[PDB]
Amino acid sequence: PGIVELPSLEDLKVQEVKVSSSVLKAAAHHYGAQCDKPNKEFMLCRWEEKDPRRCLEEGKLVNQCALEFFRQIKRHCAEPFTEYWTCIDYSGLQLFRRCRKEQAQFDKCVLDKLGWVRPDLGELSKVTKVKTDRPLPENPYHSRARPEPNPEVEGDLKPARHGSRLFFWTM
Amino acid sequence: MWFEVLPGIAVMGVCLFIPGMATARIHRFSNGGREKRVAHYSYQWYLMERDRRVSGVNRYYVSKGLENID
Ligand SMILES: CCCCCCCCCCCCCCCCCC(=O)OC[C@H](COP(=O)([O-])OC[C@H](O)COP(=O)([O-])OC[C@H](COC(=O)CCCCCCCCCCCCCCCCC)OC(=O)CCCCCCCCCCCCCCCCC)OC(=O)CCCCCCCCCCCCCCCCC
Repeated sequence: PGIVELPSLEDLKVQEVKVSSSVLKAAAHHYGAQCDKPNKEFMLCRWEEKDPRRCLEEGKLVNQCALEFFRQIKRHCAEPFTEYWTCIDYSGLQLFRRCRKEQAQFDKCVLDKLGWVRPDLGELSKVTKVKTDRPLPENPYHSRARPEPNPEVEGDLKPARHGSRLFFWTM
Repeated sequence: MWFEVLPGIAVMGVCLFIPGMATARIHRFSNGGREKRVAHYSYQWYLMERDRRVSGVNRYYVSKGLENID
């Protein structure tokens, strides 16, 4: 068959979000609130293209919008967030329920200094509508022409010509 | 009298305290003063492998916060 078409190594270079998983999980609800739009454009492009190579640029927007999410935490509320992801980082299963006072301090400092509302129980699992200008992929499976089906039956059913025609049976 | 079983019960209780205390201190020593990361599900393992990749020292427990980004 054909050559697989991969992007080059310079096409994949982007400033990564070089933080740990507890830093991400501690900031997760405000990330799902504030970084909604490029993330949903990316995941819509990701389920519609069904090909990561056609989803790189939108993905870079994700990696553009996450970092600006953290710098805006780093410029204003670096220390309550630092205590909060440290307390999240202690636990094995990384429980939100073991760290409610640092969560309250972080949410209070964020709501005062930046004006972000933490999403409630039920909001981040909603299915939202996304306004994009990219075209809908007309063939995301790279399929081809389906074969022509067999012709159907039509016409009124006439009786059998001279019956069964089985050797001598005249009916 | 009856309280002479208490030395044997006490030594047995110490010998049962040793494994749990031991594995708790070993989990805190091998993981930078914290609990051992529990990965029952493949998402938890993916986050743990991501931590190992982003730590730079090939250890998942070395955490990098906002000081790693600009
Ligand atoms: C106002 C509204 C109302 C009006 C009503 C008007 C009518 C009133 C009466 C209505 C009731 C029906 C009466 C009979 C209608 C005519 C049927 C007929 O004769 O077909 C001729 C039929 C074909 O002849 P034809 O010259 O081509 O056409 C004449 C008709 O127009 C043939 O016409 P067809 O083209 O339409 O026929 C269709 C086709 C035409 O036939 C074919 O396409 C040829 C192939 C037929 C089958 C061949 C199989 C061969 C291998 C097995 C042989 C088995 C052993 C032979 C018999 C041993 C004895 C048990 O027949 C079949 O497919 C049916 C199979 C044969 C059964 C015939 C009816 C029997 C009814 C009474 C049963 C009594 C026992 C009969 C013998 C048992 C074995 C059949 O002849 C044969 O197949 C040879 C056997 C003789 C037929 C049966 C005789 C019936 C009278 C028997 C009285 C005596 C009984 C004694 C006691 C029992 C025996 C121990």
